[PDB]
Amino acid sequence: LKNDDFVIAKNQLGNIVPNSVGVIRAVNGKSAMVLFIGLNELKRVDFSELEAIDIYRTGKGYDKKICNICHILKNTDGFEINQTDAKGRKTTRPSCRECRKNIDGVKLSSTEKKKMDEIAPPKGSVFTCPICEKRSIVGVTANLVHDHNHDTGWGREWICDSCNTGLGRFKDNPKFLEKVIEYLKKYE
Amino acid sequence: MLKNDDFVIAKNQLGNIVPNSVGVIRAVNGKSAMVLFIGLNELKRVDFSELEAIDIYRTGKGYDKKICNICHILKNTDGFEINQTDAKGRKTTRPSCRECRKNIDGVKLSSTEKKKMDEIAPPKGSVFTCPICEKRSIVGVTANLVHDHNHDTGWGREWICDSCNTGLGRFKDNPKFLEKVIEYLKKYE
DNA sequence: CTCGACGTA
DNA sequence: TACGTCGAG
Ligand code: NA
Ligand code: NA
Ligand code: NA
Ligand SMILES: [Zn+2]
Ligand SMILES: [Zn+2]
Ligand SMILES: [Zn+2]
Ligand SMILES: [Zn+2]
Repeated sequence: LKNDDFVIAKNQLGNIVPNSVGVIRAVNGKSAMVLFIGLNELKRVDFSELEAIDIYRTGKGYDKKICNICHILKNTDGFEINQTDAKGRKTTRPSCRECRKNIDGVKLSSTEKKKMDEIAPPKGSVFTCPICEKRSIVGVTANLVHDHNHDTGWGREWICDSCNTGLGRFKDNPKFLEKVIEYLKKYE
Repeated sequence: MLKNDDFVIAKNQLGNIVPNSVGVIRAVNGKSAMVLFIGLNELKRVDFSELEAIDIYRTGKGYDKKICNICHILKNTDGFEINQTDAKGRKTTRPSCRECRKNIDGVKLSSTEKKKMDEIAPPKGSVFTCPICEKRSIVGVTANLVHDHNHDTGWGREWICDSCNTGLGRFKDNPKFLEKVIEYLKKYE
C-alpha cells in the first residue's frame, strides 16, 4: 500500500461499515492512516483490515460502483437506472438507493398535486418561468414540472424542467445558492 | 380562420419582426389579428395575409423544423446543434439555435487561462471537495470535474464539479437569477 | 460528436 | 423505466 492508493474496509471499523472506500494518507510498517471518504473519518487501520481496490474498475461497465455520497462500494443494482448513453448503455444515478432517500425527501402529496393541477398551464400555451424568466410554449419549447418542497411535501410552483433540475444541483438549499452567488461575484 | 391561441409565423418582415418568427394570436378583428411575437415579446396588429398557421406539434424532434426557445423563430433542424441521444437512439438538438447559442456561450476560455487552470488541476483519482456544493468525490470516478470560466471575460474561475457547472448555466451564470431562486425557495420554506 | 446529472413524467 | 438541459470534454 502507498499513499494515495484506495482501499475498502474489510470489516466494521467503529462507525465505518465494510466496503467503505478510503484513501491512504500515511503508511507505517503495519498500518495505514485512511481517510474514509463518506463519513470524512481519518482512522489508523491495520493492513490486515484493508483491501486494495482499483477505483477505475467500478461504475459504468462494471458489476460494482462507488456511491458519490456514502462512498461505499456496492453492486450496480444498488443504484437506479436513470439514462442511456450514445452507445445504448444504461447509466445509473451516482448516489445509491439508500442515499437517494435523503435526497428525494417527502413526495408531493395528492392534495397538493391536485391544487397544482387546478392551475396548470395548458399544453401549447405561452408560459414565462417564474425563476429563469424565459418565455416558452408549454411542452414544445420548454417542458414544465410540478415543483415541490421535499421537507414538507407541499407544492411550490409550475416551473421549467431546466430550473427544477438546477434547484436539485444545489440541494434546494439557499445555503448553496448563496455560495454560488459569492463564487460568481468573486470572478465578476 | 385564425382563432385566439393559434400559432402563426410571420411570412415576411413586420417591422422589427423577421420572417419565420412564431407568434400566438391574442385578439382577432375581421381579417387582422393582434399577435404576440414570443421572441421579442412584441404585440403587433397583423393582416391575416402576412401570417401562416403552424402546427407546433409537428415541430422539433422527429421533424424538419424546430422553434428556438430563445428567439422563437422556426428554423430548420440543422440550425440547432446535436447535443444528446435518447433511449431510442434518436439525436436531440439543443433547444436554442446556433445563433442564440453565440450569446449564451459568450467568450471562450482563453488559452493562457486554460494552461493556468491545467497547472492547478485536481489529479485524476484524487479526493476532491467541490468549492460550491461541498460534496467530496474521487476525481473522474465519483464526480467529473470541469474548467469553469467567466463567459463575459474569457477568464478562468475554479475547478468545480460538472453538476455545479451545469447548474450555473441553468441560471445564466447570473447572480440575478440565483437571487430569484433564493426568494422562491424561502417563500415556500 | 460525445458526457453525467438533476427532479421530475 | 424515461425525459431534456446545461457547460462541458
Ligand atoms: Na475502467
Ligand atoms: Na423540485
Ligand atoms: Na461554467
Ligand atoms: Zn450511498
Ligand atoms: Zn425556468
Ligand atoms: Zn434562436
Ligand atoms: Zn459541485
